[PDB]
Amino acid sequence: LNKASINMLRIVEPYIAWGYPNLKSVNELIYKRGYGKINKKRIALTDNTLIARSLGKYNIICMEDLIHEIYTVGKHFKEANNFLWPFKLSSPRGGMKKKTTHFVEGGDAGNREDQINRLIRRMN
Amino acid sequence: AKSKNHTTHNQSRKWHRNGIKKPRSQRYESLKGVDPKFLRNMRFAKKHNKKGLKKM
Amino acid sequence: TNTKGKRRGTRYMFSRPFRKHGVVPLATYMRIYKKGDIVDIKGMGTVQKGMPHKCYHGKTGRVYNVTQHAVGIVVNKQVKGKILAKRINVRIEHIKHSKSRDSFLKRVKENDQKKKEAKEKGTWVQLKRQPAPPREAHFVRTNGKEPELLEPIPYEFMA
Amino acid sequence: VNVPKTRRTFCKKCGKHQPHKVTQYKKGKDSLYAQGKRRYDRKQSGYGGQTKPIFRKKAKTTKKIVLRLECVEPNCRSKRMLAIKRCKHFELGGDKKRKGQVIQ
Amino acid sequence: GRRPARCYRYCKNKPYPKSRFCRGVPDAKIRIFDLGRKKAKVDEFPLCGHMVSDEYEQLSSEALEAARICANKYMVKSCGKDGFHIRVRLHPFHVIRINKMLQTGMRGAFGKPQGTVARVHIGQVIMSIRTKLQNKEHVVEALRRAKFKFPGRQKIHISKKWGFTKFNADEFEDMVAEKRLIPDGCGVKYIPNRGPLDKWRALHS
RNA sequence: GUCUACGGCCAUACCACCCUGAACGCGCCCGAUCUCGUCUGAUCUCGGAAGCUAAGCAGGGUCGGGCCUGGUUAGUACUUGGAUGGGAGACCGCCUGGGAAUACCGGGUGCUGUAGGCUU
RNA sequence: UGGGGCGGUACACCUGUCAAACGGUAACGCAGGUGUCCUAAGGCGAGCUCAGGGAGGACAGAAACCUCCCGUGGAGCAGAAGGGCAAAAGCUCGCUUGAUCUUGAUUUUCAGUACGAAUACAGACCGUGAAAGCGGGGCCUCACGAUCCUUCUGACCUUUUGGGUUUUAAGCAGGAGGUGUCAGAAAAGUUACCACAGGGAUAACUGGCUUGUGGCGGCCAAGCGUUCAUAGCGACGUCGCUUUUUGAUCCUUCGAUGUCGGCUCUUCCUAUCAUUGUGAAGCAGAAUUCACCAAGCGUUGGAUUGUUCACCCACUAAUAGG
RNA sequence: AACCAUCUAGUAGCUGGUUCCCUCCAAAGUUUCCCUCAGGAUAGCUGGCGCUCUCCGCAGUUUUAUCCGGUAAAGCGAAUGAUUAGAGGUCUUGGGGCCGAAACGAUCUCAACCUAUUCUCAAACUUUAAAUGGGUAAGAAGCCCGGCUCGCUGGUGUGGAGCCGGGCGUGGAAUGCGAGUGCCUAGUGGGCCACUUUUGGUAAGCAGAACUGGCGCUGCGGGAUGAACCG
Ligand SMILES: */N=C(\N)N(C)CC[C@H](N)CC(=O)N[C@H]1C=C[C@H](n2ccc(N)nc2=O)O[C@@H]1C(=O)O
Ligand SMILES: [Mg+2]
Ligand SMILES: [Mg+2]
Ligand SMILES: [Mg+2]
Ligand SMILES: [Mg+2]
Ligand SMILES: [Mg+2]
Ligand SMILES: [Mg+2]
Ligand SMILES: [Mg+2]
Ligand SMILES: [Mg+2]
Ligand SMILES: [Mg+2]
Ligand SMILES: [Mg+2]
Ligand SMILES: [Mg+2]
Ligand SMILES: [Mg+2]
Ligand SMILES: [Mg+2]
Ligand SMILES: [Mg+2]
Ligand SMILES: [Mg+2]
Ligand SMILES: [Mg+2]
Ligand SMILES: [Mg+2]
Ligand SMILES: [Mg+2]
Ligand SMILES: [Mg+2]
Ligand SMILES: [Mg+2]
Ligand SMILES: [Mg+2]
Ligand SMILES: [Mg+2]
Ligand SMILES: [Mg+2]
Ligand SMILES: [Mg+2]
Ligand SMILES: [Mg+2]
Ligand SMILES: [Mg+2]
Ligand SMILES: [Mg+2]
Ligand SMILES: [Mg+2]
Ligand SMILES: [Mg+2]
Ligand SMILES: [Mg+2]
Ligand SMILES: [Mg+2]
Ligand SMILES: [Mg+2]
Ligand SMILES: [Zn+2]
Repeated sequence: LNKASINMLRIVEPYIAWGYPNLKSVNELIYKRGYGKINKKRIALTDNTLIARSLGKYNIICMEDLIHEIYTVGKHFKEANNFLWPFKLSSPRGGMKKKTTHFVEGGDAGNREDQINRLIRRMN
Repeated sequence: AKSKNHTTHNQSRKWHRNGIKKPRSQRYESLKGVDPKFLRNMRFAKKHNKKGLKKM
Repeated sequence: TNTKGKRRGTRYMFSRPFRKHGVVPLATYMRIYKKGDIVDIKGMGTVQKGMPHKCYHGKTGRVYNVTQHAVGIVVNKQVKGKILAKRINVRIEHIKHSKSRDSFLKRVKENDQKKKEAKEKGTWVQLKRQPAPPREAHFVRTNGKEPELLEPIPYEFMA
Repeated sequence: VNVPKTRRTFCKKCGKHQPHKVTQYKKGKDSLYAQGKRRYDRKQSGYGGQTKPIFRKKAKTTKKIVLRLECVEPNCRSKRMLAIKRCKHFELGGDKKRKGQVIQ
Repeated sequence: GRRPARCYRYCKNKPYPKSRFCRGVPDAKIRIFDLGRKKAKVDEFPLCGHMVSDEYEQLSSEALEAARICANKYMVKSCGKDGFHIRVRLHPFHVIRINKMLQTGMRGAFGKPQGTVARVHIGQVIMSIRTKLQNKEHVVEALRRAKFKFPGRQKIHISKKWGFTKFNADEFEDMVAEKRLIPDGCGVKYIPNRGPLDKWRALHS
């Protein structure tokens, strides 16, 4: 986050749903559906070797260090995230209230700070 | 046979497919359209650098 | 169809402001323009000789040529999809030094200063600009009295 | 309009400004033994009728007047043409207009 | 003679007032815009009554005339020849055009002037009636009968202002006693402290 | 303190009216022989320095006008983007963001560059 | 080309608006202008400052001439309007003619090709002003034109054919004669005796959406009705419906939907002319008016006109409308 | 304006038709000129063939600085232009009277003018004046030193530009991504619909524009049904 990013998310408010995710949600997402961009190829994060080859220069040798940088938005975020392929999440179990409108007017779009976790648990 | 006269409807979309390219930027432009008196003099300078070469 | 006259739609653009008619202050003339200096354009009605065409109004460029009383100047005009760098002969009165570049040049000079110092010391000074961050945590001392309760006023029809 | 007969101007050969006697220009008599006239007359001769076009939509009224500028010094006597803007009325050296006068 | 009012109701076009360009206009109907006892001091008629529009529409000059007349008639019968001052507040400048069909057809169809009409925003006052507060309900009944000439919907609101002023009635008498405000016929002059002081001396002397 | 010559920004410096200005300057002031120009030595040009600050100029004054700057007006009017929101239509309300203008009430009235004076 | 024709020129040009705060944008949309004028109304320099108003002075007067004071431009600068200007771009004097010769570069329209128009420089000869400078036409934004042919000017210029001379012609460079349907054929009518390719990109009947016009119907109640607004009516205003009139539109069909009236024949709508039942009347009875339920059953014979429509005679319970 | 054959397969910017599979990519109805408006060229859109570099550059984006803008609104006690209402003035002048011959004596008046106020307006009026937007910059093509040349310009081994030679790397906002470039090239130039702004017209499934997206080229679920609606 920063002014530069948040103004773009304002400009597309109606199409997205964002918020502040919790630690468990970060674990579930990375561990279960982690796939790195290695040599332009979507390859599965199954061993640490696959990380050491690429990110050894930032002392990033494992899933855990990765987590640490993400939660503590450390120095090497750009590289840690650009390494990660966009997360292919499924359709939401249970359903959605109403795609079109904002949360405050009883919808799903826009900033719903914490309730994103509930939504992740319903989509994963 | 009356017919529509002018519009600009799908034009933007045509232009942006291949891109609104910037002009090819380049250091060292030509010196075309530069005050001849000045240009004469610069030409004579480049002509006579040879004479004061040894000191350098 | 409209006409393709040179001064079409310039009823207000060139008109001089309120109580600022008359003579042109002499700084305009007596100030100097080097090559490669970034210069922004502003038409002026008093001098009809050497007015730029209204399209180039507002546009800012760099000076490729100099004469007694004028400067040729490079600008990027957009036409139907391609841009064209093209050069215009403007008499000085319609011109200002754009001050955008000066702050950057101040920052380079500041970094070379800030690098010479804090070099022998070994402290690593942040050179880069860093975007506006999320404000940190803090304490709000409610020293004493309590918050004033605001109530929505009831409606009343003035009209 | 009205313009004066003497005019001081340039000469290419002399290189200076010198006086010139001014007088308006006229069309010459068309030559019968030019090339174009021989060609026309040979094509137009014999049967076939009118071969080349005749222009019939005379729209505009006025000419550009031309000046024959004779140099005055006896060595030169070189003339040259000088074009001017369209004018309906025209005259040479007629009463250079006065200022601050009465109307009758 | 003239057309119905469905045709010229909604605020469709830009305003096209009389000017240099549009000349050859026939004159408007409503010329006497206020009536009653206009020659009257501020203190004797405190109570004001407004008729407020509530739709962005165009009212004709002819309705203005009919409504003024009917209000006059009722107040004459009720409160006598010298107990009020009506003031219509809507001067009609917008000009309306008409496209006549006499075989040319529809080509080059730009209209001649038919007549005038006044544009109205929400919350703009149409009519105002000043008299005493005693004759409040009779004023009401006049304006309620006048609603039927105009279209749409309009509310009948009694004003807080003392007469035709921008000053509330409760603090008014104190202000006039201490000579801030000074009657000046139908209007009233607000004295500030900014002028030269010898004027204040002339006032108190 | 304050001034002159030449200035930059060009009303916080303008306009109107009243009061006070030590010293040198600035001014007004007396003349037409020559240079110069006039209907007219009034203006312009030239030669003087007895008298005077009356005026000009400067500074100060005015519950002054104006101009400049603040608050209030107003989170109103207006508006970018959204919705199977309302409403017979006109038009209106909400979310997300941007955000003004008079009246009214306060405050201000030239800054300054070079060279050279007076108070020796 | 809101069918074509008749009518306009929106067929090349320019100002303001329409334009939605860069620029660019359309309609036979609006308000308007152009095919010229200038020996100076162009060029330098100096010196003057305008419109309007006030108070005075023989003839003198609302208005003739002189004078003081105010005077941010309220006048004027050939022309259309818009922008611009005060010891000036205005007005008055003095001297002049850069409205000359000549390479290329650039801008405007734009295909970013031309013409035109203009802007910055440069080299010559000049003009003026004490001098710094200013000036290569009209204060700015419009006032104009290709190939081919002819014509004039220009060099001790080139060729004119096996060589040499001399006339003539052809060359070369720069202006002019003109194309306004204005990027430029040289051009009058008719066909109901007609012909061919095609067109629903395009009309004349029907069908569709709209309803100005026409037809019908409501609200308020100033007045008529003696009186009494509302038995019966209802002005100045205002809200609706219908598609049997008329117009506006062109989506469908031009490898063909048989285009006006009458005759004959069925059914259907109701906004009820009469009949049945009932309310109200300025309803005594009679006769006559207004309104509700209601369209099951009826609504004529003839003279004149191609007529639908119109007008008239005769009976009738009634001679209603679609 | 007869009949037969030949020139004759006579021309057509106009109708009509045009023979196997799969795979890959995929449009336009707009600019300017034309006796051009049922048609062409010309730019535009498209494909194919490749080529030079890659494992510093670019972007339909924001942020931070910095300029530009004259619509909505608002304003008329500020300019211009219309416009209603009463107050105070004296003559700056005048019409009807009435005691006055008349008379700026007076007399009732009512008139225009001047001063403070007050109701209402503007596509071709505006001092003010937004939101959305259009530009330029955000470093090696840069900074800093030492020194030569000049027929240009100049009181001045002055100014300016141009010439050589060294020295500085935390590469100097956020985010994303492989770029550049050259040939040849067919078809199209009859368009239309919806949210918003908007012009003529009483309006129209009418005529004419801007911005963006769709149909045409595209099937699917829903809206019973439907080219364009919602997903
Ligand atoms: N020679 C005579 N006498 N006549 C009447 C003309 C005969 C021509 N050839 C036939 C004809 O009928 N011409 C008409 C046809 C229609 C046309 N027209 C009709 C309707 C409308 N609205 N507009 C039209 O143009 O008019 C022609 C005409 O009368 O000249
Ligand atoms: Mg389930
Ligand atoms: Mg013959
Ligand atoms: Mg309209
Ligand atoms: Mg004297
Ligand atoms: Mg003095
Ligand atoms: Mg003040
Ligand atoms: Mg035609
Ligand atoms: Mg614009
Ligand atoms: Mg715009
Ligand atoms: Mg020269
Ligand atoms: Mg001029
Ligand atoms: Mg040719
Ligand atoms: Mg032609
Ligand atoms: Mg009707
Ligand atoms: Mg009555
Ligand atoms: Mg059709
Ligand atoms: Mg058929
Ligand atoms: Mg048939
Ligand atoms: Mg019925
Ligand atoms: Mg064949
Ligand atoms: Mg054949
Ligand atoms: Mg066919
Ligand atoms: Mg505008
Ligand atoms: Mg407005
Ligand atoms: Mg082709
Ligand atoms: Mg349409
Ligand atoms: Mg159509
Ligand atoms: Mg598509
Ligand atoms: Mg689709
Ligand atoms: Mg349905
Ligand atoms: Mg949708
Ligand atoms: Mg969708
Ligand atoms: Zn000579």
